[PDB]
Amino acid sequence: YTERDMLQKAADETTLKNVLVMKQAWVPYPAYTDRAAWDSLMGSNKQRLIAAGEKLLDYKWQLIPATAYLEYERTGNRKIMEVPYDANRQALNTLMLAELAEGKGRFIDQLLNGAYMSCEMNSWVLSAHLPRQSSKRSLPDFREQIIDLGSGGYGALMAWVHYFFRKPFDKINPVVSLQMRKAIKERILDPYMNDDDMWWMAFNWQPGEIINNWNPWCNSNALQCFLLMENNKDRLAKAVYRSMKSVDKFINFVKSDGACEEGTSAWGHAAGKLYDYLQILSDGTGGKISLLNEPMIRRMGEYMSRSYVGNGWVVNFADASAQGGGDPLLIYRFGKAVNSNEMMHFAAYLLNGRKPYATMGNDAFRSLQSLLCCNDLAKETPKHDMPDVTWYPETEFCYMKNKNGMFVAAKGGFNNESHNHNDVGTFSLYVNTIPVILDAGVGTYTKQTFGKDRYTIWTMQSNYHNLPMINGIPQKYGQEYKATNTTCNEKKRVFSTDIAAAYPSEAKVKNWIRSYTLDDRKLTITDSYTLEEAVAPNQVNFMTWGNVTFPSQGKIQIEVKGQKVELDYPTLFKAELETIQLDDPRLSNVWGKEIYRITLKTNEKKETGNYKFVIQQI
Amino acid sequence: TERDMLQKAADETTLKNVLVMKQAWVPYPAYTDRAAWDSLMGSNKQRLIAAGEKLLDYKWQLIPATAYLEYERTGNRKIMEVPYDANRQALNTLMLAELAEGKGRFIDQLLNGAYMSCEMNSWVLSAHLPRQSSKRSLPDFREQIIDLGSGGYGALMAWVHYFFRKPFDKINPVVSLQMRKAIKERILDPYMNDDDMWWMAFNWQPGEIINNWNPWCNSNALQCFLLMENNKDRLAKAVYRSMKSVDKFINFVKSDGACEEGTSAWGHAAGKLYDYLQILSDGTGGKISLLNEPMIRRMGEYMSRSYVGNGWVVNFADASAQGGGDPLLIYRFGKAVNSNEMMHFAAYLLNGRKPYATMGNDAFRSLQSLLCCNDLAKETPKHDMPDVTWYPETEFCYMKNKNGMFVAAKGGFNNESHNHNDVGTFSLYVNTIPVILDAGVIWTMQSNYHNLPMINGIPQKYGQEYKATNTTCNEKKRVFSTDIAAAYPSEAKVKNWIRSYTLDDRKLTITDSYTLEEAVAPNQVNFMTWGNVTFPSQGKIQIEVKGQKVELDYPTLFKAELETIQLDDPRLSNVWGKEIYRITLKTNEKKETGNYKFVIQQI
Ligand SMILES: CC(=O)N[C@@H]1[C@@H](O[C@@H]2O[C@H](C(=O)O)[C@@H](O[C@@H]3O[C@H](CO)[C@@H](O)[C@H](O)[C@H]3NC(C)=O)[C@H](O)[C@H]2O)[C@H](O)[C@@H](CO)O[C@H]1O
Ligand SMILES: CC(=O)N[C@@H]1[C@@H](O[C@@H]2O[C@H](C(=O)O)[C@@H](O[C@@H]3O[C@H](CO)[C@@H](O)[C@H](O)[C@H]3NC(C)=O)[C@H](O)[C@H]2O)[C@H](O)[C@@H](CO)O[C@H]1O
Ligand SMILES: [Zn+2]
Ligand SMILES: [Zn+2]
Repeated sequence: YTERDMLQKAADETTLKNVLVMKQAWVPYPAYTDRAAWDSLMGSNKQRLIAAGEKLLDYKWQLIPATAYLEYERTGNRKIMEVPYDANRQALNTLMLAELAEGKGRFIDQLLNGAYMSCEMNSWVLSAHLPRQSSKRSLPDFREQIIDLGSGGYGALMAWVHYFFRKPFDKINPVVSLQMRKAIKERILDPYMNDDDMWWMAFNWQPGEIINNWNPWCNSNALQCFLLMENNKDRLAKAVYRSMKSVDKFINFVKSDGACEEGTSAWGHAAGKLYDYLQILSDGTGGKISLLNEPMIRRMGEYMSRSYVGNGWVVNFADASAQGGGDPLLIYRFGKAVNSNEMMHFAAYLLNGRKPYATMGNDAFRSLQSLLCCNDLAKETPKHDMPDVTWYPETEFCYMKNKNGMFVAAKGGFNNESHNHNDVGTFSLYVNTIPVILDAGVGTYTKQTFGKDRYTIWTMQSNYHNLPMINGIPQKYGQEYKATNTTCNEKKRVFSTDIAAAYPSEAKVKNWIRSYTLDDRKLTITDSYTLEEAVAPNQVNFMTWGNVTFPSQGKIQIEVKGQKVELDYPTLFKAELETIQLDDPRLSNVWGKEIYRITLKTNEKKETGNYKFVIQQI
Repeated sequence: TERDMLQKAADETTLKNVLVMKQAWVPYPAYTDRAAWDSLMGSNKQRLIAAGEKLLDYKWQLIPATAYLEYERTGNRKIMEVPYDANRQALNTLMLAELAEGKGRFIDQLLNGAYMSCEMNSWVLSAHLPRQSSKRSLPDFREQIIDLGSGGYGALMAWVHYFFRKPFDKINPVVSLQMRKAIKERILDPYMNDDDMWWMAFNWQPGEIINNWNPWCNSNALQCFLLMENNKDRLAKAVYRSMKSVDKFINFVKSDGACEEGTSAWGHAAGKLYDYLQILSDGTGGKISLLNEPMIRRMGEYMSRSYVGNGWVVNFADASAQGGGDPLLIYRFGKAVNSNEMMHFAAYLLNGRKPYATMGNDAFRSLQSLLCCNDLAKETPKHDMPDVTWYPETEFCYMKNKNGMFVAAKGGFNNESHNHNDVGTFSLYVNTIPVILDAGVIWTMQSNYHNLPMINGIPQKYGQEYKATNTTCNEKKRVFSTDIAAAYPSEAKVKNWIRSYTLDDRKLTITDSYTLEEAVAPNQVNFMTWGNVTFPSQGKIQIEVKGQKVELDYPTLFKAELETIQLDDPRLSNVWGKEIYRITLKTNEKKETGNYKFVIQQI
């Protein structure tokens, strides 16, 4: 945690008040009545959105019964409540887009229905999140509102519906818009202003506690609501400045190098929601309060590009899937905002030759913003170019590639990272995007997943990462079990780190240097060690999949998904192949039926020594 | 008439001394007393459980804003009322099922229904919401009024709260809390704070209507107060308010007890006055009770007297010739006012079926039906009643003989409730079957299509002052007589026209005796009938219908013709079938003074 306070340094409440844009004059979309401008903006989205709206003309708004909320306490079931809720929010979002597209009033009745139904609900908070209320129950309490992920998005959607359709709504019956204003005030504006203690706001934050994607996600939704619904400038400045102080906590907490250490699967709602917040803040201040030019924000956006190997494969240190992806439209908008050509070309690449269409779902801001970017994203040339080395020195992630299709990810770090695996010093090797030396990634949660016994799960253990068992001992969990002297020579493509301190006293190791050198054709892996005492033989493990063969002593071949490599290992080792049948669908959906651990074992025992391994395409 | 019977029975102070607090007046066993519920329920138990089981997966129906808006757009009420009524019925059924079973199986659905109900902005019907300040058909969260629906919804919610607060609170206490707030905001507060709801009849003046809304809404509000208001001073004030309001209704209806709207309104007019008085009695430990007042007994007995048989009822004004009643209600009302006639009549209406719990959406009637079942099941069925019933202010007269003829006749005035221009008309039934009929619920409103003359060829005119004079009934002779002359306009040029009905053991004699100012155009006399109508000879008409056979003898100066009336309106064709007839009697004769005799007998 670093006190950068970038937003507070850019403006105080007095500065803010002088630059806030009132009366929603900041809104970038045409007036609902401006049919020609909607037709130009919409392009080929028009007919698609209209057709999606037509499918909802007889949509029956779904009631959520008390028992669906109660079921969270009874069994932990979330989906019983979330499925009808999300169906409603998606319908309302789609109807908004359809009515903007067509402008004939055909969807207005259903928009009005959705809005009115939404006001009658006691709360927009998810059943799993309601237990943070005073009563600690999973059922709404009509006397109290909190804000969660769902309710903020629900609120923002309602605010946009209100903004676009207030006039046709009031023609039908002005009480609808009136109740919408009341609902948004009670469920977003007031709780946001009056309750300093919502955990995601991080006003009470201290070391040890978590700040995560909830912070920019909830702040960006609240910010939209205020900018759309709060017409008192004094009240608006106070709310906006509060949001700036809150989001500063998030910016202060993440690393300046821009690596999202949970991995790419959170990126869209972490860095991507920080982007949304900053765009919204910029729009609301006529561009005068903008961090979109800050290099750290660009690095946070570019992490999604650098970490995306290809064909759905992503770098997956820690408890993260080896499969991933992104919203190309979001990535494009983020890229353009921070002037990252790399991100803009990457977004075009991720389209996979699809034409960009409006983002549907239930996120009103991203749906509307997707309309603005489509035409430009459509013209963008697809390319996934990046430097041969990306070095995140604080997070200690290192990506290194060559022009013949090898991509190596390596890490230093410490065994108390977010979603930690005991993996200090590990590497992953991809060949033409295909994992060849892999990192197994994320399994289904069990009771053992959190707490002592986390490290009894094989996916979390150094034993099942691309690492040694020093004197036969694996790495230990803990903040102080860490890399030392981690370096990256960007020009030579050499990553090096001393992993000795990631192992417990029983490992009896003074130093162990693990280094990776990538040349134009091969990856050289070296170990260089000094032990206090030679207790037991070292073991070295590699994780892989596909078709594994052993043509001769010192040689392994791996053939997987059209790629083929040879791994040369010291002949002092006896190589065995362990089959890991994958019962857990979260794993088998990525890797198929089984993966392998290659074990390299020896009878040797010495206080010093070194190993070289070489991997090349064949 | 200022009877003010409730205000005479107590003021606010004496009421406060006899009010029963803490719901100790409730006549039903505690939810947790399984054995007492099993005894009370009897054979209702298995049936109510099965009805609950059918609702275990019932999806509570949302009412969209457009359903309320549709009332303004097109006048459509059912688009809103059908899901609303389905919800209310489900909730009432689930209550009864859970009382019946007591295993907790229906509690989750009861809780769901109650919670859903609190989330609705209003319990008022779309057709009734336009009496709010804004005059719109959509709920406005800023204001609550009370209508028929909302009062019943409120009372149901109050009973659900009363029976199931403890198991609800075990699950989550916020449900019962919100129910208490909802009933306070939608029933208790508006009732006390708004003097201007039309049905309350505070500030009534001549010309305005007080109808079934008054006792119906007051009975529902009264239940909510008795169940939900535990402050004694607040309770007394609300209950006394209800007494003043219902006095307005009691003051407005005729003391003879006839419901001029007919047997179909009876259940929610007189029947809701009964409900109110039962509830008030129960809530004051029997100390404030009008159930012993003769007028209340007469109001109850109207339902028995007006029911001819086999679904056929007397149907003056805009009312159906087919009707009936809730036997369980009739029994309870009868027992409360000590009407042996009503009790036996209720058992008769069962038609040999066993009485079961009343379902629907009226919690009070459902619960009360459970109390009376075993007793009604032991009741012996009979429909006995006097040969003559005479309602002298309403001017309705029923007369029967031992050979199965039943005649209904009326005086009145052409501005009665749901008026037909029918001053002086009659209806004849034979072994319960209509033979000279009143078409019921526009040609159906015209004297032209009632059993009446067209004087100098002119029909009756609509209006308050178009009325009978000198209406008499000789109860012993079975003679009804009235002068209908003033029900006709000036151009009818009639000084007097006496229409009289004499029923003896064998025949109905109908007479017309008239004096005209001037003979302008021939009189015409009409009769309405159905079935198989023939004309065997001059002066004779034969009517054969549903197994009955009569002859109508008429003066030979008339030429009789049969006019077919095709009934395309299903509300009429579902009663009478595809067509009915008007017999017209026409003549060339014209005289200033004359008389006609008509005789109807079975052959
Ligand atoms: C129940 C609870 O409070 N859990 C806390 C954690 O929050 C969870 O974070 C998830 C996340 O951001 O991945 C949330 O998942 C996301 O939910 C939204 C709204 O329904 C949806 O749009 C996304 O698709 C979805 N993403 C998924 C599943 O990947 C989840 O709602 C939420 O409960 C919280 O992060 C941690 C902080 O330490 O504490 C838990 O107690
Ligand atoms: C629209 C309006 O305000 N109409 C006023 C009349 O009220 C109607 O009275 C009807 C009645 O008492 O018969 C009501 O019908 C009954 O409605 C209840 C509740 O929903 C239902 O349980 C009954 O079964 C039903 N009866 C039927 C169908 O026969 C109706 O809801 C109500 O609108 C009012 O009496 C007159 C008096 O002058 O004024 C009208 O404006
Ligand atoms: Zn791992
Ligand atoms: Zn009639």
